[PDB]
Amino acid sequence: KLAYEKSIEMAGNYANQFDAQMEANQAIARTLACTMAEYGSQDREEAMSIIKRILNENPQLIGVYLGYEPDAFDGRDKNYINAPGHDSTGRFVPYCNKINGPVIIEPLVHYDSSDYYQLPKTTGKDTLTEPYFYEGIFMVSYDSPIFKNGEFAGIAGVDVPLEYVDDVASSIRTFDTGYAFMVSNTGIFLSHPTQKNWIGEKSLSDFDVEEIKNAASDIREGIGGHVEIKDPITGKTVIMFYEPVKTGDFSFVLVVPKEEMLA
Repeated sequence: KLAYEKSIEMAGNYANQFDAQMEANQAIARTLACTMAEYGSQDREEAMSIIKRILNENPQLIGVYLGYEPDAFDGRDKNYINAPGHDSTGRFVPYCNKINGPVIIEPLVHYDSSDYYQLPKTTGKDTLTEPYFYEGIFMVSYDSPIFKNGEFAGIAGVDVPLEYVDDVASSIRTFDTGYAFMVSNTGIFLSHPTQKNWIGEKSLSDFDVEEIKNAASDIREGIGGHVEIKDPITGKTVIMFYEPVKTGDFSFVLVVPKEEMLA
């Protein structure tokens, strides 16, 4: 059936549309990490200038940062203890951001425990966190390991607000009243056209509906597909088509009332 196939192709089309800017943001952190891996100039002020320029030239970013292991940037952490942009370790951990409006540089917090630093350190791979809120801002973080001498020295990262995802996805309309939304890898809503309190707060895995649990399981694995869900209350049936977003195995979901696709 052609209506189903068109729906599958449309869900994939949108998934790749969303993936494109994600691949760009991933490349910005990765290119910064490769560059820092070679930076023997070991100049903290200049490196702070570099991540500030990257933030200013990329309005889709809200933070750009570097985070280093002890003495791994310049062997001189002891000369920067509680300096501007630094915490009591002296580690080079500048977080150049506009989370609160103006551009400021302050030290990263929780780098010893949080996924944005710990996952690239443990996996040695470019990482995309699940979405989260930070000081009021819904976002994900792309982080790439800096390898110097063959060894993990730190990370380069960018933080990406996700309000735009709701702005774009919650405007899609298909057939008569079909709609769309995006989810993260663990099935957390990045958008919803009417339930704004679910954004960043509820997962597909939270629904007591066998089919939705199954879609969520496919999404976690980066698998595309569709499920049919009959509502015992309205009798009405919808098909949820979900297609993977290559970067992070997020997923784009189109929800189509079945009668409308048969109409």
